[PDB]
Amino acid sequence: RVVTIAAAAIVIIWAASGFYTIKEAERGVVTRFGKFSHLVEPGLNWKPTFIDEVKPVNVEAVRELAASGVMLTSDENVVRVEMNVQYRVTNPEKYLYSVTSPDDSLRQATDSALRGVIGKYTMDRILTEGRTVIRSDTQRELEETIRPYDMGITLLDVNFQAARPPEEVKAAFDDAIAARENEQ
Amino acid sequence: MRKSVIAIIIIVLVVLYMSVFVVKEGERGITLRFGKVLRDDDNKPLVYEPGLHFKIPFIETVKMLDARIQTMDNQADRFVTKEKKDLIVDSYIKWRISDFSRYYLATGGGDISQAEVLLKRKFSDRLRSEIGRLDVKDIVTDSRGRLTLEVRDALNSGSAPVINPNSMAALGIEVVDVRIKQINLPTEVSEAI
Repeated sequence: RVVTIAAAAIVIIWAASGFYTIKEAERGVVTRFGKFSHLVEPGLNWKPTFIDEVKPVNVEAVRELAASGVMLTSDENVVRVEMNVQYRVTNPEKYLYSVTSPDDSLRQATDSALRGVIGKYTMDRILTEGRTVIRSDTQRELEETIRPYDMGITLLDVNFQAARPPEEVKAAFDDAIAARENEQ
Repeated sequence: MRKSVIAIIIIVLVVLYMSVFVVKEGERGITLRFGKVLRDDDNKPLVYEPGLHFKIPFIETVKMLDARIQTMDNQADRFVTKEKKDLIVDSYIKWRISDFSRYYLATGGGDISQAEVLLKRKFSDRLRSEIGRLDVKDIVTDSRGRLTLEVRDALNSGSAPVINPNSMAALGIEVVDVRIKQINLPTEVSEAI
């Protein structure tokens, strides 16, 4: 009779701990010992304890990514540009086992993409007129840069944020204007 | 039969008081579990209205997210223009929590500060683009909030049912209005005019 009591005690803990629910913004990833098993959807599910483990991946929460730097224009001029890239994730089978640090990897892609686009246009254009084309070009290039990687992050839109000139020229590079004022 | 009866009576009364929890008028509570949350109504997180509810004591935990319209003010900051005429702009934003469940997760810990921080970076950055294409006269004379309204449209609805992640709708936020307190020309710029 003592053996029966021991079996009951271990089985109750197995079922209790086994039950687990995943929040709405997260997507559990059930995985066999070596192999991945299946993606569980929200609600109350059961997983054999000590056999499989779940990894919650935030599929709804937005992830901010600020990309900035002192890029070089095409006329040997300097422009202080800062960018923010809001993106989301997809099925964790790609996001988790395709490339290391996908969130950080996107930041590196953003720098290369942002640098390339700004490099083609001039400082004056990028400040007022280029604002629209820079946003379009930077969005298209960034997507192409992470296509070979196969990561499960999907870019929906990349909205260029600011291209303010360096503080040194913010109140300079206006001698033509100062000459006009002196002329007037 | 007195100690057993009196013992059960006293514990039951305290248990009921702990289980009952009310939701204030300007607040909404989302009951949670140890490390999970309760899911009802066909796999849809449930938010509580301002009424009475019962939660198993010590098993369920409640997080109170305010539903009143929040006011976020931005301090004075310079916004360069098309003619390099920096414009010190003071502005405030009004927003309401739309998706209490999503907002709690993204802005982990249901703190107004984190949402305001995200909004500050987004709004400030968004505002720069509009002012960049406008001239100082159209920015100090603007009385119909064209640039402020456009920023709201972009923040509320981005570009490309799908909810763009760069829109405030992807999060549990809805910017009901955006206004600028003072557009007063700084002294540096005014000197030349």
